[PDB]
Amino acid sequence: GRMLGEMWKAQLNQLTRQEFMEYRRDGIIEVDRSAARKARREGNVTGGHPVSRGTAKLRWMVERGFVKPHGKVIDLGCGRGGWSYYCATLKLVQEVKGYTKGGPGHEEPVMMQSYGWNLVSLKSGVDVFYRPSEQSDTLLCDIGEASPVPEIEEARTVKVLQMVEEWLSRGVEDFCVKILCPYMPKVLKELEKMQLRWGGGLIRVPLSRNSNHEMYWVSGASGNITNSVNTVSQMLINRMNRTNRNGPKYEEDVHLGSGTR
Ligand SMILES: Nc1ncnc2c1ncn2[C@@H]1O[C@H](C[C@@H](N)CC[C@H](N)C(=O)O)[C@@H](O)[C@H]1O
Repeated sequence: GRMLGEMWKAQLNQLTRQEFMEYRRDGIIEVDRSAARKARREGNVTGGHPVSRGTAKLRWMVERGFVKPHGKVIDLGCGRGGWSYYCATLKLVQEVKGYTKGGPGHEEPVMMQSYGWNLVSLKSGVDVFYRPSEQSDTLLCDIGEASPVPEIEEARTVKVLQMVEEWLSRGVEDFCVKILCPYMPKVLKELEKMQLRWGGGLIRVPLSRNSNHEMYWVSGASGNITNSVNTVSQMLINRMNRTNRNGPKYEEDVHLGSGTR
């Protein structure tokens, strides 16, 4: 017996390229990044433009109380820094440490002057899978690289969970962890065990593209994991089979301001 998500992935992989591109943003929420893309090219670091689409995804979860960043924030796989710079704007946050691998094929941290930027320290050249754990109040992780092979996505997601387990054991109050492939058996088995110990629940952020099944394990949710994943799989399959496409629903990107804290 297979999860519905396995059927979604199989159907996704059978789409033609043009079908895939018509499907991937159909009916999703998307922030208009035109001004932000221009800002990064012009070296505009004070205009409040997020360095990535990640900022809007985390803002969506924070504003709904799914995670409450505060104290010392650690951002595993910080990339350009979208999540890290966002957290630094938040009143209860006091320090942000971001780590990311960088190098060929991987995003480097971007130095910004969004509000609270002086609270942020981003370090490239760090493979978090071999970094000793550190104490934190808020633990964030947005790692996981897509593959057409569900077993590869499954293994990559399990490795993330096994790393997060070590960091959560230092004593973490709030967390938000990307689950790249929530429908495969090894991920479900691992996640149910970690939810039993650490709590939380899985949520789907509507800014995620239909072309991926990513969900976020967040301390501020509580649902049954199997049911949560199936709900997303049915929604994504329903969208795949409704062939009068409309593209995304457009909204405004986050404004991160400027200035030190
Ligand atoms: N083993 C690793 N160690 C550190 N960083 C990694 C590793 N594997 C992947 N990454 C990085 O993790 C990042 C994941 C991104 N989705 C993070 C985006 C970030 N949340 C933002 O808002 O911009 C990518 O930039 C990867 O290069």
